[PDB]
Amino acid sequence: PKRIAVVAPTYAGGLKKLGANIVAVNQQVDQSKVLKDKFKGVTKIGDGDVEKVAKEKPDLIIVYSTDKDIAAYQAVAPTVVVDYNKHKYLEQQEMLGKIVGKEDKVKAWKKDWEETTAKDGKEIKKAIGQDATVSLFDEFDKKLYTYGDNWGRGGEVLYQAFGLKMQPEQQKLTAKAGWAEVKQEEIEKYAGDYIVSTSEGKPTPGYESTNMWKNLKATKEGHIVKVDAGTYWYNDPYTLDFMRKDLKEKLIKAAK
Ligand SMILES: [Zn+2]
Ligand SMILES: [Zn+2]
Ligand SMILES: [Zn+2]
Ligand SMILES: [Zn+2]
Ligand SMILES: [Zn+2]
Ligand SMILES: [Zn+2]
Ligand SMILES: [Zn+2]
Ligand SMILES: [Zn+2]
Ligand SMILES: [Zn+2]
Ligand SMILES: [Zn+2]
Ligand SMILES: [Zn+2]
Ligand SMILES: [Zn+2]
Ligand SMILES: [Zn+2]
Ligand SMILES: [Zn+2]
Repeated sequence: PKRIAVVAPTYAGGLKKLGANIVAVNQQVDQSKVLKDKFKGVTKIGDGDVEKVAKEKPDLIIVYSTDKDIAAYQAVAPTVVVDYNKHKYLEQQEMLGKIVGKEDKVKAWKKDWEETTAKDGKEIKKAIGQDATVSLFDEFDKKLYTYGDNWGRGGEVLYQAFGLKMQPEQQKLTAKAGWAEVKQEEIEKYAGDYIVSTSEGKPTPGYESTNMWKNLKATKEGHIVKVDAGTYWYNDPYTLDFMRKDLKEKLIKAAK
């Protein structure tokens, strides 16, 4: 029952899934309608909350490689420092399987996940077309963002699992960093056949009100797929299975 403090929110759902003794978890899991329920009764910390982490007495601390309080956590407990960029969503769960020694439980999760989504992918393409493209549009702080195949927002399900085709210019732009800000008037340039927009529940965003948005072919064909932003930030086994179910139905229904 080794006590883990998960400061980096990327790896919270993957450890919970494997049954880790998470005694502390990043506050930001509360934004996910999948993960909030999984972590009720678990202490919420934010960045800088070293004593909040310390007080729950962790045997292990998990932080990002860009976390500034690493030396502070090193004084509290053994700190596993994780470079996000180093592993993709499946390899990332393999790593968490090592942390808790459930490496064989992950190999079975991976196999079933890959089987189901590949088979899902053949089905999705049957409705929308083999080379039908999907775009990612995400607003935060009134800025517009798009992503590669491994930066949340459904990308790892859409492009890796399902094998759907990524919008040609979105792929070029995000090939470098995995993410990129989009000029609200170059939005037509990155729009694809289908659009995943993280504006579910959100008041009609600035980019969903422009006349260029109303004139996109995806909008015209009713191919806008709206999803909750906070829920779609993640790429954990809990989130993955939800997005799998959610994206499949919303895309197929969009296909008339
Ligand atoms: Zn806090
Ligand atoms: Zn202990
Ligand atoms: Zn951190
Ligand atoms: Zn790693
Ligand atoms: Zn790196
Ligand atoms: Zn592997
Ligand atoms: Zn192992
Ligand atoms: Zn089926
Ligand atoms: Zn083709
Ligand atoms: Zn906003
Ligand atoms: Zn601001
Ligand atoms: Zn890819
Ligand atoms: Zn079309
Ligand atoms: Zn939703």
